[PDB]
Amino acid sequence: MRTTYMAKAGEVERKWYVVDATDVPLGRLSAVVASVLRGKNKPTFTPHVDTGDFVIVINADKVKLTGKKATDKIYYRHSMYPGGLKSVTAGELRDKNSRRLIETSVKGMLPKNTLGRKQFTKLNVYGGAEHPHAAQQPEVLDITNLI
Amino acid sequence: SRIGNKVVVLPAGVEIKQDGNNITVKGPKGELTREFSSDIKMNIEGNEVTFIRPNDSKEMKTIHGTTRANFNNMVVGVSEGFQKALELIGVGYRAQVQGNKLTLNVGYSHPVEMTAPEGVTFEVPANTQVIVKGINKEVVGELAANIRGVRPPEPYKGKGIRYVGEFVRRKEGK
Amino acid sequence: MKVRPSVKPMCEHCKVIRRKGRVMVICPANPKHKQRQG
Amino acid sequence: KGILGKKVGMTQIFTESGELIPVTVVEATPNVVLQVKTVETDGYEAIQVGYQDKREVLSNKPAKGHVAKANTAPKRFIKEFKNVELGEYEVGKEIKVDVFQAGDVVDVTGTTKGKGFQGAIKRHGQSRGPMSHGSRYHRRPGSMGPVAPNRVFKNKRLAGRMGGDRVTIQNLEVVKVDVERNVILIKGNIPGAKKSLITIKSAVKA
Amino acid sequence: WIARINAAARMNGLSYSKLMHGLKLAEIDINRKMLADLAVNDAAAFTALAEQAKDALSK
RNA sequence: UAAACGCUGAAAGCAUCUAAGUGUGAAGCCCACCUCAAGAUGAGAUUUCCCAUUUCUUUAAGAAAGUAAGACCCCUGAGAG
RNA sequence: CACCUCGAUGUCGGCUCGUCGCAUCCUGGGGCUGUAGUCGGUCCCAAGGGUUGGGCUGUUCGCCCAUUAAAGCGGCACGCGAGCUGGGUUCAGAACGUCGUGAGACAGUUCGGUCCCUAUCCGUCGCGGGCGUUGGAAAUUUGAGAGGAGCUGUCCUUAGUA
Ligand SMILES: [K+]
Ligand SMILES: [K+]
Ligand SMILES: [K+]
Ligand SMILES: [K+]
Ligand SMILES: [K+]
Ligand SMILES: [K+]
Ligand SMILES: [K+]
Ligand SMILES: [K+]
Ligand SMILES: [K+]
Ligand SMILES: [K+]
Ligand SMILES: [Mg+2]
Ligand SMILES: [Mg+2]
Ligand SMILES: [Mg+2]
Ligand SMILES: [Mg+2]
Ligand SMILES: [Mg+2]
Ligand SMILES: [Mg+2]
Ligand SMILES: [Mg+2]
Ligand SMILES: [Mg+2]
Ligand SMILES: [Mg+2]
Ligand SMILES: [Mg+2]
Ligand SMILES: [Mg+2]
Ligand SMILES: [Mg+2]
Ligand SMILES: [Zn+2]
Repeated sequence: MRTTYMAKAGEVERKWYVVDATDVPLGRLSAVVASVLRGKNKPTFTPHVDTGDFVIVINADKVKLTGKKATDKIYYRHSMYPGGLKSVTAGELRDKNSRRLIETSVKGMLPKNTLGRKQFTKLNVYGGAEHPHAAQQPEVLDITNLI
Repeated sequence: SRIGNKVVVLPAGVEIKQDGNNITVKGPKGELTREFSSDIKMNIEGNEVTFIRPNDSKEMKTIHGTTRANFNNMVVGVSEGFQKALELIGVGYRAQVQGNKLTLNVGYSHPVEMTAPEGVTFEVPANTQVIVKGINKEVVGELAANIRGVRPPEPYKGKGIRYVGEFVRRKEGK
Repeated sequence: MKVRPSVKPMCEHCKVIRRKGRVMVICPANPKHKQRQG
Repeated sequence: KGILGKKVGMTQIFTESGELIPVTVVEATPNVVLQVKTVETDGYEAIQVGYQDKREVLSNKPAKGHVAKANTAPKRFIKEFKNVELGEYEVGKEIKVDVFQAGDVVDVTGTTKGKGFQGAIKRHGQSRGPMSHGSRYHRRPGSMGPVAPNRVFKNKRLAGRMGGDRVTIQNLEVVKVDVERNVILIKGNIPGAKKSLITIKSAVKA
Repeated sequence: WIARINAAARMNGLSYSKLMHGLKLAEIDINRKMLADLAVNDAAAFTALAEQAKDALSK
C-alpha cells in the first residue's frame, strides 16, 4: 500500500542528553553515542532523514582505555606530503585533547556521508564535569546497561 | 617462608595512622606516607601489625608480600632511617658538602655538584667517604645510585665511586 | 649483552628471568653471560 | 622590547679600532601603543603598536575611532608585539628607538623584495642542464617524480612567484641608536625594499 | 521496519529478537510492516503487543 | 621515550629494574627556532565605525529603492606585477 | 612459469629532480670485550641530517689518483626519454678475422648512421574571480593543521694530567 511512515526534516523533536564517560571504555561509549546521534533509539528512525538527538559527553578525560591502549593504540594521520605521517598515542590524546579522542572514535562509527557528518556536529565533548549547554536543558542518559 | 605473612612490630615510639589508603607512619626520624593497595587487609595490635590477602592468587601473593615490605620499610625508616655508604677511590678523588650540596672532584675537568632533597642528608665524614642518610629507603638508594653513577667503579684499577663493600671485579689490564 | 634467539644459562650462577615480557639471563659472576632474547 | 620602522637604506660605519662594517639604516618615528590585549578580553597578552602617522584623508572613520583611544593621528602600520611586560605599556604610550642600546642583539623582520614569476633555477637554486653537447635541457625544473604513484608528489618545486615573503634575520647587532633622528643602525642587511616596514625585536635566541 | 520495531521494543523493555520470539510463542502473526506502523503511530497498541509477548516469554 | 642502567620490591624468607611503585637515558619523537595558516563549512577572537530609513505585499528570515559606515569603477604610478 | 601488454608498456649509461626502506657508511646513545690509555672488535637502539672531485672505459661495475666525519646498501617500470642526452646495444653502407661452393652469417670486431607531439583531464607550482562564514563595514589577531630547518671538521684549554 506504500504506507510506511517516513519522517520529515524538522518535524522530529531532538532532545539533549548528557553522557558521563567516567570509567567507560572508549569504544562502548562511542557505540551507544553513535546510535543515539543517528536516532536508532527512536521508532521514527528514517535512514535518509536526520532524526537523532544531541549528545553532551562530560568527563572525557576519564574515559577508560583497556589493556595497553593508552600507549599502544596509535592514531595516524598523513599530511599528504611525502613522508608526512604523524602519530599520537591514545593515552597522550586523552591527557591533552580528550575532545579529539572521543570525536575521532565517534566519527569512525557514524556514516561517511553528508548526513553522517551533519549528525556528527550534534556531538559535544568536554573533559571535566561541566558543560556550557545548560540552556538546552539536557537530561542525563545512563548507559550502564547500554554498554 | 612468606614476607607478606611475616608480622611487623613497632619499636620505640613509632606510630601509624590509617586511612582508606595513604597509610602514614610517624616517629622520631620523621613522617612517611604511601598509598597502599586497597586489597590487602592490615590488622594492628599495640605493637604488632599483620597483613592478610583475600585468597592465594598469584596477584594477591605478589601484592601481599610487596605491601608488607613497603610498610616495614616505612616503619624502619621512621625508626632508624636508612644510610648508604660510598667510598670513592682515586689518586685525587675527594668530596665536600656545603649544607645540602655535595661537590665531588673525581677526575673530571669540572667538579660535580649534587643537591639532596629535604628528606635526605649528606655526611662526608672524610673527603673520600660519603654517606647518604635519609628516612625514605627509595630516596636514599636513588641518591646513592646517582652519586655512584657520577663516576662508577672501573675494573682495571678500581677507581671510581663505589657502594661501601660492594664487590668490584678487577681485570688484569696490561 | 648477547642479543640472540636462544638464551640459556652458561654457568650455575646464571639466572633466567623475564623483564617487560622479554626473556633474559643475568649472571652476577661473569658479565659475558648477560643475555637478552631478541 | 620591539619597535617598527622603515628600511631607509644601507651604508657603512667605522667602529672603534677602525673596523668597517655594513649597516642598515632603519628609521622609526616614535611608535604608539594603540591597544593592549589581555587574557581576560582576548585570551592572550600583547600590545598593539601603530607607526608612521597617516594623512587624515587616507584614514577611515573606523580607523580614526580605533586610534582615538590612543589620541594620535591615524597610523599606516599596526602590529602586535608579544612576550612583553604589559604592566610597562599603556594605550597612548610612545616607543622610541632609545628602547634599544648599541650592541643589543635583535631579530629583524621584513617582507622580502618581490621578484615576480621566476623559474626553478633562480627560485629554488636548482642545477641547470648542460648548455651544449646536444642538450635541449637548460633551465627546466627536472623530473616530476617516479612512475609508480601515477601523480606528482606535493612540494615538487617549480616556477612561480618569488619573493614577497615574511623573513626574519636573527641575531643582528644594534650598531648605533640615534634618538634625535629616530634611527637605528643594524649591522648587516635586512629583508625588504627601501621604505618598507621593518620590525625590530629583542633576539629570542639570546 | 525491523529497526523501528527494535527501537520501540527497547523503549518497552525488550529487544527486537525477544519481542519476535515472544510474539511467535503467543501466536501473533502481525507482520513487521504493521508492527512498525503501530510503533510510530499507535504507541499504546504496540505496548499492548509487547506486554503479550513478554507474558508468553515468561510462561 | 629507544637500547641500556637503575632504586624500592614481592611473587619465590634469599635473590630480582617490575608485578604494584619510582628515576636516569639518544643527532631520534613532542616542544623549542623560522614560515604558511579560520573554506579550521568546527568558517574562531578583539578593537573601531554605520544605524534601525522609504514603498508595496504579509505575517513573509516577503519584495524593491534610496542610502549610511565602507568599497569599487575610472585615472597617475611602483617598493608590486 | 608465460598471467596483462605485439590495432607498440621505448631498451643500457649519463644528466635534471628527487622520494622511500633500514639489513646504519658518518655523526648520536649504549652493552660485552682476548676494553690499561690512544685506537679498536662485536652486538643493541637510532633513518634527523650528511654521505666527493678527478684519470680510464659507452659504460654499470671496477682499478687508480687526491680528499672526507663518512665516501652506506637497496626500492620506486633495474624511478625519472610527451623532462634532456644518444656514447653502447637491433636497420639500410663499408671493412677485418672467421664460417659458408654461394647468396650471406657471427661462434666476433671496426668506421658512419633522422630521438615526433601546440597539455583536454587528474597531479604539481604560483595567481585571481564567486560565494560562504547569518546586519553591513575597517583593521588587529588566536592557532586546529601544515611546511621548513635538522650536517660536521680542525685547533686551544682542561692536561702532557688520568
Ligand atoms: K573567516
Ligand atoms: K608487445
Ligand atoms: K662499542
Ligand atoms: K638518518
Ligand atoms: K669519465
Ligand atoms: K671516456
Ligand atoms: K635512491
Ligand atoms: K627522446
Ligand atoms: K609517457
Ligand atoms: K583524467
Ligand atoms: Mg647458541
Ligand atoms: Mg652543476
Ligand atoms: Mg593512486
Ligand atoms: Mg597454460
Ligand atoms: Mg592501443
Ligand atoms: Mg636497526
Ligand atoms: Mg686528459
Ligand atoms: Mg629504468
Ligand atoms: Mg616518461
Ligand atoms: Mg672460403
Ligand atoms: Mg652472438
Ligand atoms: Mg660524418
Ligand atoms: Zn654465569
